[PDB]
Amino acid sequence: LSKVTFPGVIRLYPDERYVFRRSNPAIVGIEVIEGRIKPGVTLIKQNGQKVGVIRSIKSRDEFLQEAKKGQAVAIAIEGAIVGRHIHPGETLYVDLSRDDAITLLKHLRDTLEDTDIKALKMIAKVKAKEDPFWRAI
Amino acid sequence: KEFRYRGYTLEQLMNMSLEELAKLLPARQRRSLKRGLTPEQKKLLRKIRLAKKGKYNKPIRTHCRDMIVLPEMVGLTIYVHNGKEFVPVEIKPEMIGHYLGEFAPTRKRVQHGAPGIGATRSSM
Amino acid sequence: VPLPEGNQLFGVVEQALGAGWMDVRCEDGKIRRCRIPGKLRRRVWIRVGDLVIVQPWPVQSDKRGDIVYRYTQTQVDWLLRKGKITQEFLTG
RNA sequence: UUAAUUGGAUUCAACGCCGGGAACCUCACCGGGGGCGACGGCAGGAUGAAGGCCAGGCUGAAGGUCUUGCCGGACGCGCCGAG
RNA sequence: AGCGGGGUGGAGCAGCCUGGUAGCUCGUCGGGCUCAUAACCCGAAGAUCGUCGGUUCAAAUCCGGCCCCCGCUACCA
Ligand code: MET
Ligand SMILES: [Mg+2]
Ligand SMILES: [Mg+2]
Ligand SMILES: [Mg+2]
Ligand SMILES: [Mg+2]
Repeated sequence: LSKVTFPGVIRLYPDERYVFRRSNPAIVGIEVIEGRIKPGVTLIKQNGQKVGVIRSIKSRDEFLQEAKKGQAVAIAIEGAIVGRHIHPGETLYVDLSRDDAITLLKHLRDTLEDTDIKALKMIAKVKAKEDPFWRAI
Repeated sequence: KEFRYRGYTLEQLMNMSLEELAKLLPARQRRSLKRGLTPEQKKLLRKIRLAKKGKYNKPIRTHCRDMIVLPEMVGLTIYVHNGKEFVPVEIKPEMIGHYLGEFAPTRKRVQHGAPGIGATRSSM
Repeated sequence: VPLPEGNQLFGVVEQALGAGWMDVRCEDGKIRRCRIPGKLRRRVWIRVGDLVIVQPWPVQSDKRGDIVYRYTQTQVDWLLRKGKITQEFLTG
């Protein structure tokens, strides 16, 4: 279980307020659409640009560990810049490993629920662009 | 806007001796008719006349590609061998004086592909 | 023309590694370091980007395999028209 | 490319070369239709083997085969070897 | 977010400032040389200049509005 990475899809607020720092690090609020956010997980767009790795997450001044469904949290990420790299109101996807997807669909099929399966399915549909493996899911 | 062949309607062509008709055709047809018809053409012509009379309610199939179209053959449909199968030909008035084989192509049209290895000097 | 029978499956050659070793991408989304039997090695020339039949080794059947047959242009065209295999597997 | 576009020859020492100027034949290729087994033996066979035909269908056209019954007298691929 | 810089064949650069032919090297296709390949020689294709407008006898060159790319700084949930 510790080896695989949970799927996750989020969308940036179209609100200017949530942006608290632009670069080094990029600090911006987020609401979770599906899946679970964890520290040290790479995020990619539809075209797959490496926006970096989530450096830290905080719902308040306190330090957090993870965020579940229906929770808002400010992410401080590295390698992402508003504008050229990321735009407000744009939807972000968690990069997935095909071995991890196979493990989730076959080995760890007991610990999978509605939001997780929806997120993983739509992530596979989105990633079905280059490798036919995601096309066949 | 009727049909005429040398100033004659179709019916005037119908009531003509084979010799009188031969004076209207081009030289190749005239020489072919003057030298007589081959036995195979005789059998085909017999079948055609039978079909016109009201008998022989069967399709006409023939290997004779060198038969000349004649006015009394107008209106019938003939199946001419092209090498591997018989194709239907519907005889129209403006076909008088042509060989049957002209209406049954023996080669397929060519659609080229990509040149293969050895098509140019550099590919060898 | 012959089809895989058993654990065999198709594959696309990706890169030759030398000394009769190829790197074949199979239909199950795996990359395998495949070994060419010498019987057909001497008479059949294989080049990157071909449809072939690969049987995985009995032990560690995830990264090793043997190539048994090569599909010519007419055979792969017939397979594509029939629909047993798609175009994106061949094109990648 | 095609039903087939028959094959050989690839530096000098293959490419108006195979005496290769192919309408048929040539011809080896493609579509279709017919014919053929010395010599041994098995079935069978003068109570007639094998073989041939006026007419008419089938057919591109054909006693090739079928329909319709006439002609001929001693060998026999329906079976096995062999040629 | 503010400031500064730049968009030209498939690729990387001239041609500005001084308006009036769109060049340079590599790359692709074809023919040469060699028993054959690479190297070398010849010929040809390929951008009408990031878009839109203004100016001018005439604009890739001067000017302005947009689209994209790059750099610097402010920016602590
Ligand atoms: C931090 O200032 C915080 N209020 C930003 C949004 S948390 C989802
Ligand atoms: Mg030839
Ligand atoms: Mg000639
Ligand atoms: Mg001939
Ligand atoms: Mg060379």
